[PDB]
Amino acid sequence: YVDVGPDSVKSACIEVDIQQTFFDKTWPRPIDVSKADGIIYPQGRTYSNITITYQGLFPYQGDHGDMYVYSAGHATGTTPQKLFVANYSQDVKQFANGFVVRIGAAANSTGTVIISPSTSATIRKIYPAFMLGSSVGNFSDGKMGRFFNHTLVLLPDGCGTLLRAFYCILEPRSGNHCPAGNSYTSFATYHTPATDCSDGNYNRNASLNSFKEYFNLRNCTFMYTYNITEDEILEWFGITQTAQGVHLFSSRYVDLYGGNMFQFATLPVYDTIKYYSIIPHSIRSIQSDRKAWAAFYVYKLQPLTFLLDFSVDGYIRRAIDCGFNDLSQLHCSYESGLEVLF
Ligand SMILES: Nc1nc(=O)c2nc(CNc3ccc(C(=O)N[C@@H](CCC(=O)O)C(=O)O)cc3)cnc2[nH]1
Ligand SMILES: *[C@@H]1O[C@H](CO)[C@@H](O)[C@H](O)[C@H]1NC(C)=O
Ligand SMILES: *[C@@H]1O[C@H](CO)[C@@H](O)[C@H](O)[C@H]1NC(C)=O
Ligand SMILES: *[C@@H]1O[C@H](CO)[C@@H](O)[C@H](O)[C@H]1NC(C)=O
Ligand SMILES: *[C@@H]1O[C@H](CO)[C@@H](O)[C@H](O)[C@H]1NC(C)=O
Ligand SMILES: *[C@@H]1O[C@H](CO)[C@@H](O)[C@H](O)[C@H]1NC(C)=O
Ligand SMILES: *[C@@H]1O[C@H](CO)[C@@H](O)[C@H](O)[C@H]1NC(C)=O
Ligand SMILES: *[C@@H]1O[C@H](CO)[C@@H](O)[C@H](O)[C@H]1NC(C)=O
Ligand SMILES: *[C@@H]1O[C@H](CO)[C@@H](O)[C@H](O)[C@H]1NC(C)=O
Repeated sequence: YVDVGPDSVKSACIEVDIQQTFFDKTWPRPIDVSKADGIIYPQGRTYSNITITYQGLFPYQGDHGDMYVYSAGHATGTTPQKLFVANYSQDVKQFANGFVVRIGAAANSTGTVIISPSTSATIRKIYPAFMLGSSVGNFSDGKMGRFFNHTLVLLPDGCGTLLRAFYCILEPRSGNHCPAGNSYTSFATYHTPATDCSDGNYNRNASLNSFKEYFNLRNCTFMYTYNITEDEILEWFGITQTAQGVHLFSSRYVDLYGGNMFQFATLPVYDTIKYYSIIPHSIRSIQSDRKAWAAFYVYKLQPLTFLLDFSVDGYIRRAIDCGFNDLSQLHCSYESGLEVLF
């Protein structure tokens, strides 16, 4: 097992204010595969200057997915207070074939800082966090969302300049507001920009430290880190699992400006992932310097046959969900003539 640093010495957990109605929004970003939304590139091949049909894992055309948003926490002036989160931890979902994620799509536009609904700001990309595992249950106080045995956690850190991936047993700590203590509402992560995101030295452990206040990590088989540099370019992230382990996908390395998803990591996770949840994050900003953080959208993958159109340089710029309707199915027919198919 790997060392992930000592246990948190913090006596209690930061209090967490759950107010789902403040996170109920109508911000639709449905899958449009004609724009190659949510496309994992064929994993074992490359294609170029050609139109094919291909059996892969894809989201449904038009699927709205599940929207998630992170918010600045409570504050009075320069003093951050309670965290402010949605009810995501108690909403455990089926992993099935995995999923893909639209990240940062609203960045640069104007949005709300959520905690103060009428306060507006320029929207900034924020990365999502996930808890995934084999079996789930309830915390001591009866709340849902506890992952048992070894659990995969994907957690951004360093103010969005790294993604952490680790596989540990999560032992809920017993302090005040912790998942095995009094007055528990939800776990969450946080960072504090005034001390964690100073220009010179970002705190690359701030989010992990916050997580370790809610859970003690035990018998970690791995702790991986992947560097990210700062920009506001939207991205796609995907995850699947085969016998080879858990596969992480991103557009950042290979198709930063186009969105196609390519594998960048394979995690030694061989117990079947059956469940996942979204880990709420709350930013401990001062009241006067709150930001608007772009919602991300999660879409489940399904075994589907897609038409895939590859540009000359080899990237997918157009797709069709063959099974979406009869007209779409004709595009994927080698006899119809609506497309020139290989
Ligand atoms: N903090 C924060 N995060 C955000 O992501 C955010 N996003 C918005 C804006 N979100 C959206 C998203 C989609 C549409 C939109 O134009 N949707 C179409 C329908 C698209 C379809 O269903 O095909 C529409 O006409 O409403 C508008 C605003 C505003 N404040 C925010 N604030
Ligand atoms: C910070 O994170 C790294 C990478 O996971 C870990 O090795 C280290 O022990 C952590 N430091 C502390 C003080 O927890
Ligand atoms: C790509 O295919 C088109 C359509 O057949 C053709 O006109 C074009 O010359 C091809 N480009 C290259 C670089 O092969
Ligand atoms: C979270 O969602 C569950 C399921 O709908 C519900 O029973 C629970 O009361 C919710 N908690 C909060 C704080 O909204
Ligand atoms: C966990 O809590 C939910 C909500 O009350 C309940 O329906 C479910 O039966 C509980 N599971 C166990 C194993 O007690
Ligand atoms: C987690 O694993 C241990 C040992 O492998 C087992 O005793 C325990 O029952 C497991 N968790 C649950 C909720 O069963
Ligand atoms: C961690 O592993 C050791 C040896 O495999 C085992 O004795 C111990 O019980 C494990 N810890 C937990 C919390 O299961
Ligand atoms: C990742 O970032 C850290 C901190 O800036 C740096 O020390 C390390 O060399 C970087 N790794 C890569 C592969 O760029
Ligand atoms: C936001 O603006 C930057 C700089 O102009 C650009 O690189 C990025 O693609 C934009 N992001 C979105 C989601 O429009």
